[PDB]
Amino acid sequence: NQIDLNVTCRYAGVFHVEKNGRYSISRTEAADLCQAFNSTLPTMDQMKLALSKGFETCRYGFIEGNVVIPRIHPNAICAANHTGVYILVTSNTSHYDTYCFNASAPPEEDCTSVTDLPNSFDGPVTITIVNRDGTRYSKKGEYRTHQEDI
Ligand SMILES: CC(C)NC(=O)N(C)[C@@H]1CCS(=O)(=O)C1
Repeated sequence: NQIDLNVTCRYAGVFHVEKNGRYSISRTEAADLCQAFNSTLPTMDQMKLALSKGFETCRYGFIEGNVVIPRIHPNAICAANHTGVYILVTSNTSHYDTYCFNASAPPEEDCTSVTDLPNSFDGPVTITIVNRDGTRYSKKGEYRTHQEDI
């Protein structure tokens, strides 16, 4: 019973979380997952400020109200070569990665590693935070409050 959560640098408190190395998070699960990091789904304004500080990914993820990819450098295989906060318009499917926003993080680029999952609750799952540099933090718990996400 294990879940891997790959996380990034934070930019103005905004970071990306990928579950189990594939697009696998529902919108309800995303809100619960950010809550386990004492975080919330970013607003569009918070994501645009993060982009301006250097944030970009090549993966779709939830924010409040939309599914997006922040892009700085045009790349043909990331958001169809667009720059800015690219918004997903048409998709058949419901599961993506997520973005989270931690208001207590540093104001600009914070590329230190994540070493805690502070607000997870008691549960049976081994949850492992995987940083881009490979460093890991694991703890037994749960963060999903909706049965359909388990
Ligand atoms: C170039 C990017 C996609 N590579 C990347 O993120 N990785 C190789 C991951 C670092 C930690 S891991 O989760 O074990 C695999």
